[PDB]
Amino acid sequence: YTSAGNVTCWYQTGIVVPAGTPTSCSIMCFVSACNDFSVRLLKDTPFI
Amino acid sequence: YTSAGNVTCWYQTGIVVPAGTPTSCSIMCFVSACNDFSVRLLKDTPFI
Amino acid sequence: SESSIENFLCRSACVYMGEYHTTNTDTSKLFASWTINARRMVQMRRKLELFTYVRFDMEVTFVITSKQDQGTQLGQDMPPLTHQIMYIPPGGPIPKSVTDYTWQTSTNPSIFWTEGNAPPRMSIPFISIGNAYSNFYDGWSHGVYGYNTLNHMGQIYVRHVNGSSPLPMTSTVRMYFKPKHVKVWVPRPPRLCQYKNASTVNFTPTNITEKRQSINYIPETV
Amino acid sequence: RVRSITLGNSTITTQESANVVVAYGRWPEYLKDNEATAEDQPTQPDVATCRFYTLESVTWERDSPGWWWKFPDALKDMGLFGQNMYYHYLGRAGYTIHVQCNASKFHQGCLMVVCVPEAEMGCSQVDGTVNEHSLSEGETAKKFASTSTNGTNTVQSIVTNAGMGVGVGNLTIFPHQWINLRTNNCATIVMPYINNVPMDNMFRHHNFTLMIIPFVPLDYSSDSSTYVPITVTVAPMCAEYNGLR
Amino acid sequence: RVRSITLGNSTITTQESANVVVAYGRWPEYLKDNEATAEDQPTQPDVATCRFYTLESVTWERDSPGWWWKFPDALKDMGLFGQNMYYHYLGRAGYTIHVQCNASKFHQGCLMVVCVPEAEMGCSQVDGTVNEHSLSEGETAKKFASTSTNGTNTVQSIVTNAGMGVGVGNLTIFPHQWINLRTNNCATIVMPYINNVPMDNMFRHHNFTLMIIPFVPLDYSSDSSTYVPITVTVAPMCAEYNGLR
Amino acid sequence: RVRSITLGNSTITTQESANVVVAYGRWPEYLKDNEATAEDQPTQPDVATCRFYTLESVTWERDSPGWWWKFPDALKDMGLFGQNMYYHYLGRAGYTIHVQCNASKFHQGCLMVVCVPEAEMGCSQVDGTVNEHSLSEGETAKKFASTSTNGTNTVQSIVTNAGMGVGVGNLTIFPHQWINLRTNNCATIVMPYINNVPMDNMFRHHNFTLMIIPFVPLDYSSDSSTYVPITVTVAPMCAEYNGLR
Repeated sequence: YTSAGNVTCWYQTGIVVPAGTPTSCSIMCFVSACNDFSVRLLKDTPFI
Repeated sequence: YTSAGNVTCWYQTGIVVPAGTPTSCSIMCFVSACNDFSVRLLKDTPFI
Repeated sequence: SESSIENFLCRSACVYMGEYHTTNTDTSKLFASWTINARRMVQMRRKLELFTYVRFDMEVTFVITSKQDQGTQLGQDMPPLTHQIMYIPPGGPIPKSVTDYTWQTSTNPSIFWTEGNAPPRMSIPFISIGNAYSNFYDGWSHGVYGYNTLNHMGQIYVRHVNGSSPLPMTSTVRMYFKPKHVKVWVPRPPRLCQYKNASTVNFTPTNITEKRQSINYIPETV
Repeated sequence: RVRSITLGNSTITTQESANVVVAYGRWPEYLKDNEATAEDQPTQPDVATCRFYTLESVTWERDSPGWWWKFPDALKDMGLFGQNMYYHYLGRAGYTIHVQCNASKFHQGCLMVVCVPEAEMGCSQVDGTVNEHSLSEGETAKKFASTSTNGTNTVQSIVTNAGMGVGVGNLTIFPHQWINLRTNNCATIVMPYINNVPMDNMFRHHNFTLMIIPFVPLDYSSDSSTYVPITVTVAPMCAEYNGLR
Repeated sequence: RVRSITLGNSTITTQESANVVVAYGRWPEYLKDNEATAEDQPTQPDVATCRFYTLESVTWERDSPGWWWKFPDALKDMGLFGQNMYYHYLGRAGYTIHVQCNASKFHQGCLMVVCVPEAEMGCSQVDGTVNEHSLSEGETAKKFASTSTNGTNTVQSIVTNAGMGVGVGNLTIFPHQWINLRTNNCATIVMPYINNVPMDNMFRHHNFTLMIIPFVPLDYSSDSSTYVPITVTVAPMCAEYNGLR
Repeated sequence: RVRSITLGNSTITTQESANVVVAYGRWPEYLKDNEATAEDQPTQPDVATCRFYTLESVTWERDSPGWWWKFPDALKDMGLFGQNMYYHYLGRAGYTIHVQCNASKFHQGCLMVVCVPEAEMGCSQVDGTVNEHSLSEGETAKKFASTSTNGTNTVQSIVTNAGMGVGVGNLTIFPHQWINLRTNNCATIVMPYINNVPMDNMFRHHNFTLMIIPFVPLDYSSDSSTYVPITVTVAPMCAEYNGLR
């Protein structure tokens, strides 16, 4: 109900550690725009 | 009661290890002279 | 091209609306006044806070409308009304009555206008002994936190230009403000919380964003 | 692959594989000569202002929200650079900031290190005003909190809003560096002098704020050390004051 | 030192320090023009056959004998390349296979990854015949066993004889790669099209077989993860079919 | 980044990133021709003296004071080089010594490896004399002690005085190498022939002494191996004897 692309991530193997290291961990995502970005029709923002 | 410079060392963070490594550890100091060293008035040593 | 600085900031807006009478028994209702800053217009404030330093000229247009008070007396035949719009630079005399001497000082620029004509308009340059204005100040006034005196931009005052013993009338002024020839320095993150008052950055803690169902949830595709 | 750097009578050691952020592309420099030629003559110390000053280390534990310092006046007791703050009526300077960690390959965590100009902060009471002590304590760091604070005259220091009313994930707009215990442990930021006037008084204005914020908390297991130390070292650059003669 | 590769609307990330085996020295290519000039005209899709297809990961535990896949028909449900298998009567293609592991420096183990042409397999009953389901299950892997198997119509899958009646230490005669958790975790094999005719039908013949076999089992200690994931990614190269007009 | 070295019918493997100490700047060489032209003609074996000889490994545990060997006669049972010690009345040679460790990244410790010319040792009794067995046992190492020793005819082997009456922190005046388990595990020392005469008899004189001394003891934790092995390999260089004809 979007008509947009999507991204997903899957466990291929699983995480393997030696003795004496933390068990769980984390991933972080960063987003940005590439040089070819364009905008039109200045309007008012819906946040204030 | 010296009139000499001094050197000191401080813990900025603390030591962090994984699971299964020794906890304590050691530092070693080495001393030497640089090329511009000069000496005068040979005398007798106070050790024997 | 529409994301340039000029096209993003150089746009007109109503920032103050005020009312004033020709006769009254309060004597502060006989004139209208406004201090120029860009912190009591919430939509312009937020667009201006994306930068730390700004430099611009100001353009101000005035829309003025009058009315006879519903008190009692009819059958009048009146000529059109005249108004005086005075700008005070930083470091100028401020009037306290409508009969004061400061409405005649030679260094306060002033506009005289009569109804029926095109709306009046004046243009103010960049007025600061500093090199830019600042939207954020991490300091003390000399003591108020966050307030520096280089941001003074002046004031506007409006009155009627009648003679003695005038007839009762009520006027409304709307001021439209527009910055021009704009330059900005040091971008900042956008304001995430609602504004609380006009002089501080005070806020109540806010959520980072809204929730969804789970970290895997993607809505069904049409 | 280790470099040894000496400024004055100070010496520190870094790795030659360092990465350096020059804040907006601009290196520090003197206001050249003739903004205010006639009766505004400056002077420069260049004696023991160009030297490494090292603060006390901070201790990164499992629940650490973060730390911040104000510049200057984090150096108002630091030898000569602090003496010059009292003798002179106006000044200016740029800085070089080194941040280092001491950790093992069995630890994990992630830090943001950011330098924020004009970091004006909000009060814990919406109709209140902030105190001077709650904004800084000099060479001792202030602490962020993990929940929203109370009490009079205190900065509202919940870490997700960074005391400024923005989203903390967006502070990457400022000069910043990431420290991921997995891949590096050091960060250098070179800051120039940024103001809307050429000089200023150094006691009632905070030019910029250094913040250090963990985004992934420290984790360790069985008998590793339970903390990690962080160390901050500052060298002032191209400092300049009003002439006294 | 990380490369990012995009084929079509797919993107994966590898390390630029990869090592690549080109099977017998031969890169894939089109049968040029004129083996069968007159009424044998081919066509090529080159649309969404050249794109990365990623299967499900497999789980390497302490007692894992191994895994195998058949090519093609491991891709008979994979988007367009699978559609072309039903629309066209004859085809051909080469492949690029990436195999990756996710493990730590506290794990240990060793894998062989080998691509075997014409891997004809034996039955668990000497006077029996193998079933079609026991040879492959498509994009799901079959499993080797650690002892000798029974039951009707099943491949005899004891891992020391690799289902072919040879010694498993001698499979290095085929295009192969070693994965030693100590030194690397990835393997790329580029396979050309190998047959005794130029084209063929893709449903009743298995061109080659991909096998993954642990020679030193996975070992870990106190509170590491108890498994390691393996991931396989395939990109078809220079695919070509019989013309339909 | 591994080199494979063959001397004669011997082969060992080292890392190409090795560091080599040439003792006083001098490589080994033959006494050229004409110190003693007329009736002093030498000969050289160059057969199976130039070859790697490997002793037994020693075991580094938590409380190990150290080890020492005497040269020559650590090689008096080593094949041909040892045969030549009995057949010839005078000789000379230089040496290449490799020392290696086998340890993990979860161990820690530090070793000094030093080659000392004329290492004359003291007796445990001040008015006593040292025995021949207490100075060496051939290819088996002698051991230092952690406290002061007793008994007749024994070397006084407290490790802080190194059996010579000096401070052990000052042995860096000799050709030496450090092995820090954190950064390397190997050491090569090339020793020339050093005497106050050109040749000498090889049975009643010890040219030099190899010592290995831990300055930071071995440490490990929960279920690592409780010892670390050290291995010593020696290749004689430019050996030369009196002619027999």
